[PDB]
Amino acid sequence: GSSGSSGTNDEETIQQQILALSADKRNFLRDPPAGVQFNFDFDQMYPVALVMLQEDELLSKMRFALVPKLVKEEVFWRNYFYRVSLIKQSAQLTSGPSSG
Repeated sequence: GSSGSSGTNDEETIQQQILALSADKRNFLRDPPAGVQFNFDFDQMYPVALVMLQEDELLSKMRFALVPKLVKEEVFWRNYFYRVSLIKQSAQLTSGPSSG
């Protein structure tokens, strides 16, 4: 039984990347600049993050010891996602041909 072809977009990895973040603390502290228009709504992505915790013990066990240890539960959920959205978006952004 061999396996070479996949087909489905690069979504199987998107999750693998979002995991590497949990194993990092510099990300929780690091925050995006102003120029970048990242309209993030905590209260909105507040609960949705709870589901990512249970699944990812590292993301929880850490956040707890890294918050407010590091940043406010809110901010933490802000910087964290920020990087995430970039990973997921890429999947598409990198459609193929580059123009402009």
